Amino acid sequence: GLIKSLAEKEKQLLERLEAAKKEAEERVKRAEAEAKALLE
Amino acid sequence: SKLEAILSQEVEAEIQALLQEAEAKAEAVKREAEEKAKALLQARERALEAQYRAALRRAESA
Amino acid sequence: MIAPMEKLVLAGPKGRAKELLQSLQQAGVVHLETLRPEALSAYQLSPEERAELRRWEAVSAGAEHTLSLLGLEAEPARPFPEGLEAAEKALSPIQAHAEGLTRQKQELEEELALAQAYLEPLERLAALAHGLDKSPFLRVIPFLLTEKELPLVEEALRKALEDRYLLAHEAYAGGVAALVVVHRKEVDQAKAALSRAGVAELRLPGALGELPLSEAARRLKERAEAAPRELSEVRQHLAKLARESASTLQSLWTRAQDEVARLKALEELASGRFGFALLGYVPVKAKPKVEEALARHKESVVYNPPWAKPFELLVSFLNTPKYGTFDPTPVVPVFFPFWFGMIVGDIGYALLFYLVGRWLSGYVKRNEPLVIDLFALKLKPQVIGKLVHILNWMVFWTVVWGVIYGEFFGTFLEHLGVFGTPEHPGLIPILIHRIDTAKTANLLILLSVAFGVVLVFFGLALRAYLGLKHRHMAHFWEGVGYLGGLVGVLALAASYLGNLQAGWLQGLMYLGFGVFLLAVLMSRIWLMIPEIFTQAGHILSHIRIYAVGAAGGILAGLLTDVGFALAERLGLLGVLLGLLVAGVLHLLILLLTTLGHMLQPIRLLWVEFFTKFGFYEENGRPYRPFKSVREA
Repeated sequence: GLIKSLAEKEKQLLERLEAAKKEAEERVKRAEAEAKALLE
Repeated sequence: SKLEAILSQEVEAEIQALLQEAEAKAEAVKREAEEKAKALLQARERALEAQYRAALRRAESA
Repeated sequence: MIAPMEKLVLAGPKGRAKELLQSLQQAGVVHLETLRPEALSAYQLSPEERAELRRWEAVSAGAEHTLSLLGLEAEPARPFPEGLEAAEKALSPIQAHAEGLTRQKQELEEELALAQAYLEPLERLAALAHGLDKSPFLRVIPFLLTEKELPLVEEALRKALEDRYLLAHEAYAGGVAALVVVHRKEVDQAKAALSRAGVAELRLPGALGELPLSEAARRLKERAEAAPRELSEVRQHLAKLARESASTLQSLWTRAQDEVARLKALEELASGRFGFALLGYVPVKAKPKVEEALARHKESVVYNPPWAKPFELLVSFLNTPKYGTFDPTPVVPVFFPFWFGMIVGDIGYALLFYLVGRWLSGYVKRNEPLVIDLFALKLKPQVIGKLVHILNWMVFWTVVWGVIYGEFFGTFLEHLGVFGTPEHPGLIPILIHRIDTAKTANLLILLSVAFGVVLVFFGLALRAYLGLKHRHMAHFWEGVGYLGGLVGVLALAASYLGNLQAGWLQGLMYLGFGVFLLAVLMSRIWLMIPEIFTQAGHILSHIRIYAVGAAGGILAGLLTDVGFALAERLGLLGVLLGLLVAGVLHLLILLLTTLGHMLQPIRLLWVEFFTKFGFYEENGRPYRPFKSVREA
């Protein structure tokens, strides 16, 4: 039994998706600052 | 083991899709601005000159 | 349709769970369990996957079903791929042809059946009727009545109608096709009158009947006539479809089927990982390597001879572990001497068993359902027949061996080997028996008696290994302790066992031997000690079964002796051919009954099998009965 797998690997994976999303939506928030800025 | 490997195999390509979507979402924000800023400022250049010359003209009419 | 790989299904015991698990895991095989409690909860198949499976079922079934109506089949093999779409498509046109034609054929038969039957009454009524349902001025009511009915029907009609009706009849056979004719307005009374009698207006039911009697009659000639011919065509097409397409039907069918199971296998493992068996999905790359070896414990779906053949099958039951003592496997070599030796016959017994053996191992078409024996053709279950083709050869060897046990046995009659009695006689060898007479007979009596005892000794040895090595202490204590009694048994036995040859090499030896017996039964306490009585009962039984196997055995040889040789009066010569009146007869009867004798070997064995002398069954208890284990 390698047990660990079913409760943990499946978490690791989730948190790899998670982190991607974070920096990502930020690149857009970065572009928002600029979006305001150019009109300003 | 290999079982959970398939669970791995699923996640990595998704990480990249979050990014591709994202990339487009920053760029577009950037590009929405690019045209908009340029297009108003033109109009405000325009407008300011006319709102000048026609006065000076009307002044010439004095 | 899952991610690429061919699904593999195995189930087996706990030991094979492990061996199997290792064999799938290392290569780059995927989604393996038992290897964690449910990370296949993270391999839960999609609804889409369930659907694909669902489609496969429609196709799979459709092939079977269609094959059925068509009247031909297909049988399960080893899985193979085609693509679902191809198979469905393949299944469809044929299913449509066969189905349409099958109905048509059925209809045709019916058309013929009714039309011929109806042909005569409609004709009789028509001949009488000279057209009257044509008319509304007169109305006619046909009805059939037997002449049993005729005075009564006539009275009811008479009572209502008077003479204001015409009752005419011309016979149909066993009765007369009859008409009551009435005027318009009289119709209501006319039907009611027949009904009261119990007869009623008769014509064919439904649309055809309504037609004039004359018209209906014409049609009946035509339908009856038309239908067999027409039937031939519909039947022909069907036959033809079955003939050509059968392989095809099967190939789609097999293909589909392999998917239906395969898909299911995936779903269950997905879902909740089962237990001691083993799942996985195995790639195309991986797939052979894992399968070739199998260690003999599981069940899969992918994607000299006398001693070996049944013995080979016991090997599979050796391999399973689920307990702490040796697995049950001795039985086939315990069986064999007696199996051959049941037949220990004489002239008509052992030495005639041959005719059967070459028939069965070979092919015999002599028989009303048996043709080629390789093909298991039977009025009894066919399926059951195919498997024991292997057996036909091992039985043929038995038939050969029993014949041999005719000349060793026949030592103590005629022949040479331990006795000197004529190597061969002149008239009928085994005219009468040395063994019928007491001294020879007696030796045979004592001979069976020992053999039951021997099977008991083997069992208690196993018993002590069982409770010892399974750590079933109550049982351990029992297997060693029970042996304590025995010396005293031998003591008592001797004064009757040789009578004069022994009895006094031991004596009141019993008094201390009986104490030795009970010592540790009592050490476990055991609030139910008397119960050892029944362990003693088996011994007498073992003896009895062998004894009977012998005595009924002996009896068999002796029927050839009172059936061909000597009996009548004090025993005379011409009895040879007086008995031949009987002689041909005794042979077949004898054959039937000796089959009864061989179930006694097994009856003996059954004593031993569930008596916990290295066994898992104990009136059930997880493991398949022994019943299933020994048969081939």
